Amino acid sequence: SVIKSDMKIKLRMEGTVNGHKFVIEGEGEGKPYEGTQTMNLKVKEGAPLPFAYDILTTAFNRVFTKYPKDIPDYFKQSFPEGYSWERSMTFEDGGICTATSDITLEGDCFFYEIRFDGVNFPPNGPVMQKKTLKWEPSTEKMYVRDGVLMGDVNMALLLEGGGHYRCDFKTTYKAKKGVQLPDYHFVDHRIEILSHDKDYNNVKLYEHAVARYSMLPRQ
Amino acid sequence: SVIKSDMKIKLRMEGTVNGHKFVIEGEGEGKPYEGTQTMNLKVKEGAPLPFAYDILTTAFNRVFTKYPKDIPDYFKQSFPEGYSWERSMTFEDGGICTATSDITLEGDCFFYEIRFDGVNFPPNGPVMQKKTLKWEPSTEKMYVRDGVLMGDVNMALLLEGGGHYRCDFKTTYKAKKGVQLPDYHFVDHRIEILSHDKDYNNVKLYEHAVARYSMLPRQA
Amino acid sequence: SVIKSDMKIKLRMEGTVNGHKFVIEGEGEGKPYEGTQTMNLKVKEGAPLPFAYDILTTAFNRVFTKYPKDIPDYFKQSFPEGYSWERSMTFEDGGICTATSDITLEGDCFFYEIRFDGVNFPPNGPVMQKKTLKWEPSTEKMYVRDGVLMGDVNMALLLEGGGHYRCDFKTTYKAKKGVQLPDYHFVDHRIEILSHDKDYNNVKLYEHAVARYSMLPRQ
Amino acid sequence: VIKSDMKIKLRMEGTVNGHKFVIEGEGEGKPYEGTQTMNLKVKEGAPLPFAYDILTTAFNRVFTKYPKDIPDYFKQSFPEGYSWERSMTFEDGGICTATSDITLEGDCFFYEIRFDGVNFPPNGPVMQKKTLKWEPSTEKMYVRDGVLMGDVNMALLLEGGGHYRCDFKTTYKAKKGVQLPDYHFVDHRIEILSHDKDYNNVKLYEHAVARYSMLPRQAK
Repeated sequence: SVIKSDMKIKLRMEGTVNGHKFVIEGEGEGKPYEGTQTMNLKVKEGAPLPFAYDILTTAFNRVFTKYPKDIPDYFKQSFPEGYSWERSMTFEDGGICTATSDITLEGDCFFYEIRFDGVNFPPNGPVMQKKTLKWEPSTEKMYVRDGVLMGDVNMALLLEGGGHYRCDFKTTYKAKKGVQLPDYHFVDHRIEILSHDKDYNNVKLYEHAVARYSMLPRQ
Repeated sequence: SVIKSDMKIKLRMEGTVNGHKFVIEGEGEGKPYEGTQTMNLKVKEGAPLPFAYDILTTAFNRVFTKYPKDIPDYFKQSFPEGYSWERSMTFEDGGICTATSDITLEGDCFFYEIRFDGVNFPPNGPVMQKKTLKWEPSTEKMYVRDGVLMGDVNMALLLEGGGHYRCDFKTTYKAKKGVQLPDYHFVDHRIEILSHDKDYNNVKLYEHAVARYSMLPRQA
Repeated sequence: SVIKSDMKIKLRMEGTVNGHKFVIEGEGEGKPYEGTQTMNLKVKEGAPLPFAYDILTTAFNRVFTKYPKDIPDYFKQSFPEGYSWERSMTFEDGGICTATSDITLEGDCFFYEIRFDGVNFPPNGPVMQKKTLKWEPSTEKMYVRDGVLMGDVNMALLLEGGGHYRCDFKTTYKAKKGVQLPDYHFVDHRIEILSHDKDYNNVKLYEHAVARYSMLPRQ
Repeated sequence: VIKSDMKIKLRMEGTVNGHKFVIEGEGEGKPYEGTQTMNLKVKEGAPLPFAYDILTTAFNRVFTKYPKDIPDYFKQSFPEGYSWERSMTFEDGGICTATSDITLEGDCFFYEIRFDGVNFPPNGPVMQKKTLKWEPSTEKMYVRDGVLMGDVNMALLLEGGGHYRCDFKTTYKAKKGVQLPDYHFVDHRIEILSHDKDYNNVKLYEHAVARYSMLPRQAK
């Protein structure tokens, strides 16, 4: 397989949030079969970012998901040709983001080319006022729709003070070659900022993801 | 506790779907601490129902959820006084349902007083054409909001001929007395029609639900 | 026709908002061809209502719409058999209402059988805190879908101390007999409470509605 | 600085279902009559694989006839100008975001536009180019958090008949203090006047007029 136990990552994101332009570059590595990955991210343009960094972090690759043998792995099967994804993020206060990513593989290194755009965030809301602490862990529901893979996930940002701020993700994952399609299943996630400097010009980011069916038996 | 290991259930649902009125009564039982329950449901008015029975089934009580000791159990704590819930169901093709339930307890038996209303289902869609097979198992996200408990769940009906039909649930669960509130957590579900007669006048329904935190370890 | 220049109205609404049960009865009259109507409403059960009365008022009949001769009038054509409607009301803070009505005619009097249910209104929001002043006038977009008539309208409640609270309506209108279907068009509305008592146990309600095409010429 | 006749240039860069493109435009209009025309040319990404109509409302509320009794947020904002941000939520799950920065030099506006569309179904009307036009519309304008919001229920007329719905939410952001209007309406009619194969060249027109409801107030 072209997907090895250890792989490197490189990425570039260009984007806008409430009209503010930025560029972030990243480098990292992970373990595709263990479903883990870590990245170091640097703001190259647009510093200091005027919005909560957490809204970007899920845009920074389901290759890094532990898949059981009894669920076809849409993402690992897509290589060497790779895949792209498209996502909407609908926040409960009217903010909306779109993001797209093209994921290629060269040697032992994945390359992500990412575009991110966020509009209509209230100026005194938790995103523009940087009141978020983290995303909660989540469970994404994966299902085939019109020959490609969809994932929907109810996400929540934990806020300063302990409340939550909700966002609904819908992502379409699109292999560049025919791959064996999976039945309805779940991907559990936990994404975490491990460290950052004052204005998030430098961030270390981690994610762990594991695919499964329901653990509750039938009938 | 007032919540025993084995409990009975009765219910009455009155509702409408695309203007069609119906009444369903139920009797069943469950195991609150195992998170399991079974119900037998009878259509009393509105037969034969002209829509997919599956849309009703999640309206037919989070008391029946296995809660680990390290997550406060909002539902069991609420008794004897009990609790109510309110729910919206937003389907991907424009259909919307509202449902409400008042859950009371007398001796070993719960009563659910349920109202269900669905509007704007496309006439050739899978609900009005009875093309649903089941709900998939799910994971509901539970969190406190304005002093009460909210659950959001991405639901999916498996369709005849394959494919899924999506619905987003938002539920507010409202205890009738002060209880210890939980942190953010998950409830995994699997709801199943075990058996039915041809027009779904008689249905046997089962649900299993278990609460948890994420099993993925924290690295930060 | 059976629809005269002056008609009477009687109604009963049964409903729940945030679990609170109520019944309201109404009697009024209107001028179908002018598109105007007035009703007196009385809370019979559930007084004093603990939520903004404004959320109910649009559930208290498009027969009362002035239709120009060059737009088929879906509603007037449906009588004497009549029509039913179904509506969702999606508020910007998560509140959702469903409403249904069956509209019949006996002699000179319409009868409306209404069901109304509202869920998930935030306890400190403008509906549960009774901070609404009125609905703004509106323009509903009418179009055929699956052989019946659909209406979508962006609605807004003007609030105390300023600002607006948004709600999106989707209504399906279903004639009990076949009628000539209209092309895409608009219904302009203005709904107003003319008077009320302290707790809104008694309310006098008015609406004016007029159908049109766009007034802007093609090129 | 806003004259009876003004010119326009623009550049849009964007993506729809992952497909990148660039379009440039030049046109002119009459700010006080609320009319404008532009000629648009695809510079990158030809042939566009999606319905051109989804782009056309991104290609300036300066071109709106405002009556004297409604403050004109857009014309007041110059010379400094304004930006806007928009979401377009289609009924089949497609979502677009768009942003534009509008500047003025001499007699000529420049629009710098970004447009991104995601999650359009592959056999839907957008990816299958099944749209004929947008219907005329009425946008609801209201102040929110010191800037002007507009919400509009939009509909694409389809080949064969029927409509495909999209809801727009736009935030209009002046770069200086301006007199804020009360709640009001902007009526629109946007039309492609001509185009060549694959819409490499398009002539686009819009007419827009602001108003209050002319249904008279009855309440004291």
